Amino acid sequence: TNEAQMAAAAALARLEQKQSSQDTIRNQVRKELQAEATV
Amino acid sequence: NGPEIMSKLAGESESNLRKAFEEAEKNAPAIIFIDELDAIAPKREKTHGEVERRIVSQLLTLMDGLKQRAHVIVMAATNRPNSIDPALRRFGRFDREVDIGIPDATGRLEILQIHTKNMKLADDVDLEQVANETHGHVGADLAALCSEAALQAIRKKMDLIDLEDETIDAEVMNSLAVTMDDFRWALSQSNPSALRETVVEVPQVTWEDIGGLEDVKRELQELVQYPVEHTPSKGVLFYGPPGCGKTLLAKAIANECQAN
Ligand SMILES: Nc1ncnc2c1ncn2[C@@H]1O[C@H](COP(=O)(O)OP(=O)(O)O)[C@@H](O)[C@H]1O
Repeated sequence: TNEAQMAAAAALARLEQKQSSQDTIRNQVRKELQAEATV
Repeated sequence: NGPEIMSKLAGESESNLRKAFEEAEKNAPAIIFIDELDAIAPKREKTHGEVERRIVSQLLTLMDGLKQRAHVIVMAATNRPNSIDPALRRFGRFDREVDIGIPDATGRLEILQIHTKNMKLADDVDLEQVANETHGHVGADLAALCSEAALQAIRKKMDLIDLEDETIDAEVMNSLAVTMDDFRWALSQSNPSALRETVVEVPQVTWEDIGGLEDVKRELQELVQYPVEHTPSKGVLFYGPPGCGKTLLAKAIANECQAN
């Protein structure tokens, strides 16, 4: 039913958050940006 | 301490060792200090006696018991980390260690100033010069140095004062000063205990002591500055003709950085 469908959306969202290229590339650039900012 | 437990007979020895640990729990928070760790727990593979091997095992179990003996910390003193049974140094037990080393020229002066807190010094006494010359001396050597200088000063005056009673007059002690002749005499009798050991300290050689090499000095400053402002380099090789100051360059950069 619809109450289970809302539980389905929550279970799938947590699975995707646990599984998670874009954040690895952005984080690697962020680290290099801070080093170039202070050097 | 080792000798206190090892002097005991089988059974009494292990009993006294574990009893002290039980007392620490009862009086927690508490610190258990085990002196001469290499004497209480020598390497098992280096002994033949059953008593020594059992004592090592008993200490190992007592260290593990610290999971229940809340707020009890056990400290131990040894001469070398490699003079004790390696089991003690495994995760847990004694998994933290600190190298005390030998006091440097500044520390030796501070130690002398501590020992002379109760001592009246004459105007000719220069403890900084003494601290610079007393290479190879540790705090217990400087304690003996001050004691010997004190006794020499006492003898010189008491032979003439002739105060023979149960108590000493505060006035004649308060006027007694220890001079440079009394420290010099004591220095000639003192014998350093750490003369053969390596002493590590901040050097006193600075850039003004090195002639020329203006570009080398700047390059060395960049080496130590870049790892802080920003793989940074952690070393440099000096090569070229002999007698140009290779050692002085290494000391001068340590000096300015306040590094050992
Ligand atoms: N650039 C320099 N400026 C002044 N004195 C120097 C210089 N290079 C060498 N010396 C003299 O040579 C001696 C030996 O220097 P040192 O660096 O101890 O030799 P090494 O590095 O080969 O052990 C020093 O006592 C110093 O007086």
